[PDB]
Amino acid sequence: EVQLQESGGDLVKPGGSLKLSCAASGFTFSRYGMSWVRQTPDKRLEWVATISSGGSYTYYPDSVKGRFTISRDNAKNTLYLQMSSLKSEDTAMYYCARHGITTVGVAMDYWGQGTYSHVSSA
Amino acid sequence: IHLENVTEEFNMWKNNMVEQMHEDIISLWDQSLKPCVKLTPLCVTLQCTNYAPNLLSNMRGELKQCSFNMTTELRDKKQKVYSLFYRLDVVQINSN
Amino acid sequence: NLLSNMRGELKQCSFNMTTELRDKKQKVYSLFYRLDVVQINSN
Amino acid sequence: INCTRPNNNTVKSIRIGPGQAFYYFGDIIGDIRMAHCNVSKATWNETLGKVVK
Amino acid sequence: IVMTQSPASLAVSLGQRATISCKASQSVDYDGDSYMNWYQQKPGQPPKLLIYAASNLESGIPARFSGSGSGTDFTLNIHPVEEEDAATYYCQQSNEDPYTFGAGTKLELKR
Ligand SMILES: *[C@@H]1O[C@H](CO)[C@@H](O[C@@H]2O[C@H](CO)[C@@H](O[C@@H]3O[C@H](CO)[C@@H](O)[C@H](O)[C@@H]3O)[C@H](O)[C@H]2NC(C)=O)[C@H](O)[C@H]1NC(C)=O
Ligand SMILES: *[C@@H]1O[C@H](CO)[C@@H](O)[C@H](O)[C@H]1NC(C)=O
Ligand SMILES: *[C@@H]1O[C@H](CO)[C@@H](O)[C@H](O)[C@H]1NC(C)=O
Ligand SMILES: *[C@@H]1O[C@H](CO)[C@@H](O)[C@H](O)[C@H]1NC(C)=O
Ligand SMILES: *[C@@H]1O[C@H](CO)[C@@H](O)[C@H](O)[C@H]1NC(C)=O
Ligand SMILES: *[C@@H]1O[C@H](CO)[C@@H](O)[C@H](O)[C@H]1NC(C)=O
Repeated sequence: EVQLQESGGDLVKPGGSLKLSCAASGFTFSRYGMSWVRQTPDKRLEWVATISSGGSYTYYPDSVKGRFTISRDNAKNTLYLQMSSLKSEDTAMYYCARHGITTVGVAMDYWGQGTYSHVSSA
Repeated sequence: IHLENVTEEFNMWKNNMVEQMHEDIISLWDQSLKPCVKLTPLCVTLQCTNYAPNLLSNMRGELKQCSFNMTTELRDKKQKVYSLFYRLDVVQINSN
Repeated sequence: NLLSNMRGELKQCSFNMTTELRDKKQKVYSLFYRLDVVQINSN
Repeated sequence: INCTRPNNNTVKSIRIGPGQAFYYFGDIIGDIRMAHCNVSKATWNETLGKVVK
Repeated sequence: IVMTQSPASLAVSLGQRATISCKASQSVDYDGDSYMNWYQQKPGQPPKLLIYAASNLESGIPARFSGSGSGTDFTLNIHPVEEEDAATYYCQQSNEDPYTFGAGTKLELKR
């Protein structure tokens, strides 16, 4: 119900010393799961999922290997990630979303905010 | 009492007291189970699908977020419930 | 029944009966002698 | 042997009626790890080598 | 790895019917068929659910469309259309190890 405040100023040549943080909402922060979807021009845009409380994933897809580093904080009810050593063919990280229950496979039942930040050659 | 200067033949597998341990535990088990609560009316038809972070675990198996109708306190009232059951407790019949 | 020495009573009969599941009924077909059936006072 | 069950998975109870307090499974809170058992490795090697002799 | 399907960027003459399909990104799916749902977005909005749990209409949207599903190969359908219906519809189904979609629509009413 409450959207997710985001923050992105990703304008850095390829060294990925680039922190990006999520927010909280009015719903409970535990007992659910989150994911991350970026934005490319018209090519289906990202598949990076995350875990529940202490879940058994750190990278969801391939081709992000050694660069993903998702974390989660139950205390201040807000997670963040770090995308080190950034490659080209890469715009930015854009969206946050929630898994939810009473679905079957997985679904992104809410959408916080998309943030655009082109990274290369300022 | 220890015995002295005595031998004896011995044979297991024909002892009678193994069956007397077998028979009374059967009679003990049901007698402890009988006078408590019965339930006939539970096994009613039901539609069912899996739970969501079942796919997010080492246990990618079966949890079956599930629901049905059950008779209430009063005979002319029904109610809706929501519960969980493992795959080894449920089977389908051969639309949801 | 009308084609025998026993021209009496067989009563090829049918009703509704509950199944193993409580929300399903089923149709049957069976036989009962008139010494085991009696009517109430249409078929 | 040590054997555990991780998810402590709180319960609920309704009434069939009259006087049949039925208990049923509630809801998961937390992660999900399936049940398992640990066992000491080298001792299990040792007794299996012991029994085969 | 998948191989998704869509015919093209579509169009409609406001004639109540628009069926777009994605037959087989991969192999078949098991008894808990687990094919996830279709999302929508327009350039003035973030993405948004249409359908939930592979079969049935979402609590939150009105009751005016649905979709078919059978094993692997299926499609959508629609039922009388209007202004805010012409949008971009994406087709993600597969839920085992990766999450994927390659399909997509560009639908617009015909003048
Ligand atoms: C049976 O064997 C398993 C296999 O190692 C044992 O599991 C281990 O349990 C410990 C205790 O929870 C886990 O460590 C924990 O890691 C978290 C990470 O944040 C930390 O916060 C905790 O303070 C703790 O250090 C360990 O990861 C885990 N290893 C696994 C699952 O591979 C288990 O303890 C053994 N015994 C029983 C009775 O199950
Ligand atoms: C429960 O009963 C109601 C009564 O009409 C029915 O609409 C509903 O589909 C039933 N649900 C189940 C799971 O049997
Ligand atoms: C059995 O139940 C059905 C349900 O409507 C009814 O139509 C039929 O007449 C019943 N038959 C008998 C023998 O009661
Ligand atoms: C599991 O145990 C913890 C121990 O403090 C308890 O607080 C909690 O209510 C239990 N149930 C859950 C997480 O469903
Ligand atoms: C099982 O748990 C007991 C608890 O005190 C511990 O002493 C023992 O070492 C454990 N056995 C293992 C880990 O094999
Ligand atoms: C068990 O220990 C012996 C040494 O005593 C070693 O040769 C053997 O490979 C071990 N087997 C297993 C299954 O650990």
